[PDB]
Amino acid sequence: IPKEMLRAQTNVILLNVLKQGDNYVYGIIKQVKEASNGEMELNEATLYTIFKRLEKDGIISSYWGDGRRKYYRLTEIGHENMRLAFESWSRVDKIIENLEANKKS
Amino acid sequence: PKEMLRAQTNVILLNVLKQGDNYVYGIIKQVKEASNGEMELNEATLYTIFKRLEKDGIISSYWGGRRKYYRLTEIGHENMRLAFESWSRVDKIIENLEANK
Repeated sequence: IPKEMLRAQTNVILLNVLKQGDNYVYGIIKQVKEASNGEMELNEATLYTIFKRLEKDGIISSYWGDGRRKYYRLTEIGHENMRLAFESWSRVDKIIENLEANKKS
Repeated sequence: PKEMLRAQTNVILLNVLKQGDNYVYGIIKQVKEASNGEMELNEATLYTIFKRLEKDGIISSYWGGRRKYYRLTEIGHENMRLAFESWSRVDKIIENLEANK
């Protein structure tokens, strides 16, 4: 329901797609539609809006391939931030378990 | 990263209130203990978040010396369940993505 949370989910998925490898928008949508067994088919226009913010923040970069297609790549700024995230969100999952357990105590 | 820092802080607070109604200093203690001192929330940061959450019906407050108690509303429990599901769905989308690769 929280608008800000769907946008976060869509970023998390995308940054993983690019983590598995460099890709083009069409390839990205197919893979998300495939991996979500069809529930999630992102439209190209919202994607281009999202990748626009990411290059602006240096998380990914762009280039051309080979017909010929435009590919996106995860940079270190991205790889690192994606690592920083997993650790920070690991602490959160742990804080919660410590809460749940102290409730039993 | 602020957008992740405020989000993480919100998830924690709302989980404390799921454990039970509690007052601001009691919430900071629990968070400080559950993080073994890593995350020590300041009183003002809580009041800044609880005002946004109370405006949205996610929590409400009441009085019970005397302390101000915060409670997760039905909307909050509900939204928090809908959320944990929507966030669990992502985990599989990703595994299916990594798995398809």
